[PDB]
Amino acid sequence: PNDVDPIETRDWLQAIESVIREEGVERAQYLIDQLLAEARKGGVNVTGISNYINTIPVEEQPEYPGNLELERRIRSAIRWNAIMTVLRASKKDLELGGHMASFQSSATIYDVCFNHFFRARNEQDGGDLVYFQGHISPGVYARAFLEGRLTQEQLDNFRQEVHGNGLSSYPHPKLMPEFWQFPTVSMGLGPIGAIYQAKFLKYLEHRGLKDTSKQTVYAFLGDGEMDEPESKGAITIATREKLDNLVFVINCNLQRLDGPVTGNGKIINELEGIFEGAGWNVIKVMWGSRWDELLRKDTSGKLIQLMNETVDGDYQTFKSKDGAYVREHFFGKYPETAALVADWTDEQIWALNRGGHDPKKIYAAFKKAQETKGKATVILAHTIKGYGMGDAAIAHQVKKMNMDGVRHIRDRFNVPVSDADIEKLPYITFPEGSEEHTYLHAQRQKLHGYLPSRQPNFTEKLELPSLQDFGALLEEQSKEISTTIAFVRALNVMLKNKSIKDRLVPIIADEARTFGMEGLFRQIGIYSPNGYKEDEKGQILQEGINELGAGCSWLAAATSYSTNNLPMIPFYIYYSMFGFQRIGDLCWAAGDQQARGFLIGGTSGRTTLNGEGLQHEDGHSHIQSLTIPNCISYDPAYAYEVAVIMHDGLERMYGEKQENVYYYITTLNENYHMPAMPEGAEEGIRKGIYKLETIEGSKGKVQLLGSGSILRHVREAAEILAKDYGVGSDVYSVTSFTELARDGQDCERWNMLHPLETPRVPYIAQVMNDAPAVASTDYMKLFAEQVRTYVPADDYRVLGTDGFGRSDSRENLRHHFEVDASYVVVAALGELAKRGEIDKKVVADAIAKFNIDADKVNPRLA
Amino acid sequence: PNDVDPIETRDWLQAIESVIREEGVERAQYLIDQLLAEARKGGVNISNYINTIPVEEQPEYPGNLELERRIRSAIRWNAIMTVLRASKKDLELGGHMASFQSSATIYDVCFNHFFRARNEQDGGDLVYFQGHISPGVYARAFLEGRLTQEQLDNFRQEVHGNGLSSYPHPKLMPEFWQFPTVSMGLGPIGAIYQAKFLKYLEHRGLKDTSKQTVYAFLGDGEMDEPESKGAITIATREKLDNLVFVINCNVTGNGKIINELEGIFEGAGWNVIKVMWGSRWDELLRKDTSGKLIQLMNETVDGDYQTFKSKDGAYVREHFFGKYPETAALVADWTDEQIWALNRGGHDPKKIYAAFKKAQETKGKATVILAHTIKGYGMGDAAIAHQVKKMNMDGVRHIRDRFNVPVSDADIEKLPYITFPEGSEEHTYLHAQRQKLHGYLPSRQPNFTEKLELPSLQDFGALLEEQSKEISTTIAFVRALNVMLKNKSIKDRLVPIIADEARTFGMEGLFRQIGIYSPNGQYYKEDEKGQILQEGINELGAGCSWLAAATSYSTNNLPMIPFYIYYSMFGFQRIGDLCWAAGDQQARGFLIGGTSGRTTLNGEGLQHEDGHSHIQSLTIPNCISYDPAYAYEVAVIMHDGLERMYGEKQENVYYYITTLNENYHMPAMPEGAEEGIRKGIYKLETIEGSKGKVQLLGSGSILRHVREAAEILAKDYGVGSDVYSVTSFTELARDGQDCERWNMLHPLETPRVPYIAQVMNDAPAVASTDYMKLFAEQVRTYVPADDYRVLGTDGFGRSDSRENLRHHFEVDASYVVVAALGELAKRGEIDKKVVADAIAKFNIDADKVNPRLA
Amino acid sequence: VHATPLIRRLAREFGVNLAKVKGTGRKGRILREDVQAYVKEAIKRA
Repeated sequence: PNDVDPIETRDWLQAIESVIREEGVERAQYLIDQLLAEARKGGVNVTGISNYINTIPVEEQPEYPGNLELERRIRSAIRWNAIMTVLRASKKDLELGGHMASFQSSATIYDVCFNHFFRARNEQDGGDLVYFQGHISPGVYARAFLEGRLTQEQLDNFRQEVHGNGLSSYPHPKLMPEFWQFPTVSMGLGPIGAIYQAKFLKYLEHRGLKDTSKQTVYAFLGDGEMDEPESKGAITIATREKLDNLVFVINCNLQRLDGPVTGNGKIINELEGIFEGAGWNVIKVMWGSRWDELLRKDTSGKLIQLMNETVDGDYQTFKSKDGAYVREHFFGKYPETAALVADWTDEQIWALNRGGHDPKKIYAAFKKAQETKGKATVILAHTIKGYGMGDAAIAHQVKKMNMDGVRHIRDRFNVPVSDADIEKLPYITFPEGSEEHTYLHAQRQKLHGYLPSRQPNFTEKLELPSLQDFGALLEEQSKEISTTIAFVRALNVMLKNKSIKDRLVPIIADEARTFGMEGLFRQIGIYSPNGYKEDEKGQILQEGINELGAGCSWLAAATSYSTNNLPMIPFYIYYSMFGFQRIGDLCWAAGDQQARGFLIGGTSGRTTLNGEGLQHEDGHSHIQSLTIPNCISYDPAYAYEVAVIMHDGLERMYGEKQENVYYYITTLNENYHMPAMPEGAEEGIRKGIYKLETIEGSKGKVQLLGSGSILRHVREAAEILAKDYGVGSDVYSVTSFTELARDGQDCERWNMLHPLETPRVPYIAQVMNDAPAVASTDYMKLFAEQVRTYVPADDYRVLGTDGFGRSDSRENLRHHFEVDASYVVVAALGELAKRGEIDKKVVADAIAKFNIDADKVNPRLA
Repeated sequence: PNDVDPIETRDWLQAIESVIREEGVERAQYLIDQLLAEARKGGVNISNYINTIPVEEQPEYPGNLELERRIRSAIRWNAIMTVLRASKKDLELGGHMASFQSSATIYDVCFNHFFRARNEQDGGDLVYFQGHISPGVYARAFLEGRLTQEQLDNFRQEVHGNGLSSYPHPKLMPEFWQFPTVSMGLGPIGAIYQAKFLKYLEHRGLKDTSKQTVYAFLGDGEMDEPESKGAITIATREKLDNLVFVINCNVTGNGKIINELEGIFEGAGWNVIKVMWGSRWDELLRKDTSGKLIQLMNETVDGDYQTFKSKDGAYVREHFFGKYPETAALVADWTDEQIWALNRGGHDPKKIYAAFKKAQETKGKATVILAHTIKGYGMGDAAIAHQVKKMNMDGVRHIRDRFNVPVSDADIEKLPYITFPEGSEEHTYLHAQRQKLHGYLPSRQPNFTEKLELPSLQDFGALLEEQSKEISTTIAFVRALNVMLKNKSIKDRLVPIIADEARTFGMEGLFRQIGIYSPNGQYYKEDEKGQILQEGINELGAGCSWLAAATSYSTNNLPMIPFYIYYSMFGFQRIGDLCWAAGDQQARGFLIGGTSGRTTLNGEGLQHEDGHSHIQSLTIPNCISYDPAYAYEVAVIMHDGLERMYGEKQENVYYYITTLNENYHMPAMPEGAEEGIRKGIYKLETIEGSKGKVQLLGSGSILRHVREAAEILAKDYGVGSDVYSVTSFTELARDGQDCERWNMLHPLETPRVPYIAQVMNDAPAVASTDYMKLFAEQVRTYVPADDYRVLGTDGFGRSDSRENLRHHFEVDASYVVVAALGELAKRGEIDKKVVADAIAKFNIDADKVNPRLA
Repeated sequence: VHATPLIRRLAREFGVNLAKVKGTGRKGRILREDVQAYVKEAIKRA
């Protein structure tokens, strides 16, 4: 059934509409409240889905300010050059790729925006921040080419960028650092990124750092992309934070890449339902003007009813057929709707357009979004998949020398290309002095220039804190502290520097007590403009149990140097396990977006977060973080190491070097003795390794390597080897095994490519010697094993925390994962026994002495 | 002065009355919702802050409320005792108390009257317990006699085998826990696709799962995770009336989180049940004719409700009921203690029961229960239970008093556990309720009982032979599926899962053959009997369908073999935490990383070119990763995986196979290569050469380029070689790590030799893959050669031809040749000029920026 | 056409087209008396 009686519904809905034509809105509200009060003999509820028609009626539609015929001519050239770019790439037969159908359905939506809404980077701000659909990139390139920002040479090298004279497949700032700004091709990451970008712009205004009030964040999405949990999972935040600077544009062509989104249902109703329930302003751009009279003149309301009941499947079927089909299967459903088009021709019925193809309907939506205050607006634009392409959407028949598809597109959009020149696949340009060239540039000049464009560096000079400004952290600690305590103290040092104090963006994902951040809460405050020192001037961003949301706030802050020419230094602290494992794709996009900030993997190490177990004990985030080329990962053991690493990071990224790199520092929740910094250790700390101590021993020599919480255990093992076994050692603090492996890989790559020159020696091979070595970390064996090739010793035994975590004491976990002092000693003696320096019985005896179960299951399999 | 126009309003009010005669209430609601949507466009404008189910429609509580409070008070006490005893150890063990205190009554009503344990017909109800309430589950299991005092005393001390996990971890407690939920947001989305999978099993006619219910227990704070609400429209689309979300609302400052949740869930098409107030409010609510109490309840916000939970009865009378004369009159006759006793819905078993019963009855949509509770209920001012270490005990004293616990003042310092003896009213009742509900919950079956007659390796036959035409390892994968779709025993157990793009993986063939699962009523099959799961642009949703299928062998004693194919880049990188939870849940299935390799998905660029998923996959202890180069390798790996997981071995492991979109010559399987393929490496060929000898290693799409370099080295330089196909660098590194661990711990014994060191020799070696250098470098320690040069695709991907990306990422035949000659020149076997001439000859820019930095 | 949902329901029961009757209500609203006057005049057409 699903309707019961739709004629009674028409009477009720026609009664409140007529009440609004009787000095309503105020009278309408009084009647609705008295109606709902009388629902005492019944029930009450929130879904509320409106009719399958335009939100903005013609009566309330603004006058279109542009020259529609000139705009149509410019748009056809953009359409043509976009198709030409992709077809020319296809002709190469190199499996390059590229989309055409996607931009064809949304071309008019982007066009209205470029001609009348998108603000480019200007003097006051970085303009509008547009999250373009990745797949419509040939459409952006085609417009940029007409604007004279891209050459024909670049279009001809679309998706051929290795040799530097080409264009990226999708928005990738790392590859095109002066053109693209926001990565969006990994679906779901654009909508959530845009939500926290809009929130960050409000933060900059409330904190009095930049007037961002004239900036709008546009997130252009497809209906299929909305299935990503990230796409709608954070939409209530826009309502909470009153983000009236955010606009979601959902292109509903009722399809994805393998058929429709919801055939048996109506994806536009699903989206309207959830977004309206989430407190957003929903604007549906359903039908074009060719439908306006039919709707106005229909007293029966049968057309609206027919429109409401027809599902996505039927609408897809309809646009795959002809006018004769629509007359029978759409309008033919009722005598009232059949009578409406009884005198219409099949061609006349087929001409009826979808809202997302009508500039007048599109403009009205973007204008009402611009006017809406207190909430974000979602624009649901109804378009046709592969619009004006004539079924073959198979237009790669050009390889078969078939231009019947190219001819149709030329005809459909009245493109000024002759039948003879069509095989050449030519680009169209508007010359200086033409109506189109003038108009194209005049509209963009009014809107402060060209979009997209990117500034790779910030203009101001920050007077950063010196290493000596961290002073106290470089000295021995009076009491036992952790590397997380060291991190918070380094923040306090930076919060004293006049130049960067108000630029620091500490971000926390709920649990602040765990990271001892509660001190900073009363000092700098928690940003809370809507709902203690929780106000709009608050500096800390508390994002709750939402790692992805916090990562998106971090990304907005870490790229503020480029987006708004306002360097912001973010510090996102969270449980290390829920970093790269949970928000990994965002960390890759952060690399692409050239993020410059700090990720702090708190409560790290498999054995250190001892009682939490399997889904919290992190012994592998460093294996995930090393996959990102511009991420610099450290695992410091001491407080002074934290200070040196944080200072260097700050200098590299926000100093004059302006290095497009971001930092990852794992910090701990365990307290132990924090010694003073050895004289001259600064270079070694930054590079990844330095000799801490040399312990004397007459019975043999070993090298012992450690990092994080496990270093003090390797150091303990060094004392045992010396006292009980007379084995001397070189003890090394490895601040970064990853940076040492990268340095090694670089030297060996160079040595391979320069056979006629003296080989370069990796930094680890410069610091270390030939003596048998043992390495132990709180991370899986591969973390320490990755430097093997570059370690100058014959034997290099690695101990690590491979296997699933479990709940126990730090002592029991360190014995289980075989990384404590007892296992470091047995590993060291074992090497010397192989070398014949000590008896095999000494190693045997040590296993028994240290209560080591030689036949327990491999911790990886446990 | 009143208002304007009285008649018009008389017409409007009487017309809604004449709607309740034309079968209103449901018809009246449909008219009000469509009038409200049309009002929005004009510029006008959630239910009342009261219980959804009025007393009038509330069922009679079937349980013995006094006996139940006695049993619940012992569960509460033993939960607090477990955590406090662990805290006394001062080993930073951890554990929560406040979380279970606020939700204890919600779980109690369920355990006494709703949760079905594993039974004759099905696996029972599938409960996603909040991770933090685990001491509450253990405390009940102890009273049930399923856990010993020794186990409780070893809470969060499980290394030595006589203890309990911090949270629900099936890998650690494989006969107790079933679904991991600690990692917030993964429980609600996991539960949505679990409920969907149970419907799939019924429609496919494999198991009657109709009497099963998926319960996802969540906190209001956890709802902030994008994964928690990001897939809630799927429950409406798929009509999941077998799914119940229980949100404990004890987050939004000025606003009301209960209204935010109701708004979005109602807009998403869910049935929302609010459990706001307890039975004591009913006298006041029913006597109030003015509707001022409902108005007062509505205008009072979240912030003001936790202010009235930290005062006294005299305050409430004045700053709530004293707000209006009508509400002040309601409690005019009440004492301050009587006013203070007014309870929240989530603490009243009568209201809780009514919600779970109405959920059970609701059809066509999922139900969400919003339960209003008090954070740190009955704990007084400790919300600071650290005072036991200071020896205060006044907090423990308070909870003993609050819940009338039978523990003396003297015995309170001993922190004793409470038990109900055999024969007692409580012991009888506790067990009787569970026996009626088919036994104890949670419990897990680690293995399936049936014997599957799996396809032999010879059944894959044609894939083991040379291919007539050039094909890809993705084509090889789809052909292996077709071999399994011919086996009578497992054909209908296969669960092919696709995350939208089917054309890209050539799955459109299977669409006609086995169909696409679509449970609703609308060339190929797209009906309720459809076998393929199409999940759209939703990797996490597809991963959650994979997880439910991969654990069906345990949950329903119905082995289901899933094959989830997607763009390799959006696997471990995008759904990584789910792959960890899958490992924990003992998932047994196949993850197929399609369109893999940094240089092979050539035109897509930076966010698609995957040269590192194998570095992410190797972090999961029970995930077996392969990167096959040939079609026969795919067949041998897929057959072995099937045999290991769904054969009688029943290995709790899951597979990860990267497949390619590039076509090339696929040779026949060498005789006896089966062991080598499975283990990770095998010698393909030995090419003769009098001027020197090298070893060349390759995997995936780059192997054929390594093979091309072996021909160049032999023809142009007279350098012979041992060519090796490395099917798994990870399994070879793990094997090496295992042998060296053993050798370390057995110093009196002859050392064990890693399998790679058994297959390979001492000749200088070169390795090249489509993945970053660490993928091949990870076996360094175990490679028996002096020199082992590794080539890889380190650095961000970009758009170009496969030829140009293979030169850029320095992994093609020319870079393998230059790497090989360079080793021999160092050994003095060839002149240094030969290497320098090769660099020029092969157009290699020796001074171009490192691809990692490019 | 402006009328209450009561008058709109009354017009559908008696087969009265509210576009063919003039409203003398508050803001030109079609009242019960207006529909009565329209039915009375239509009966005279016999």
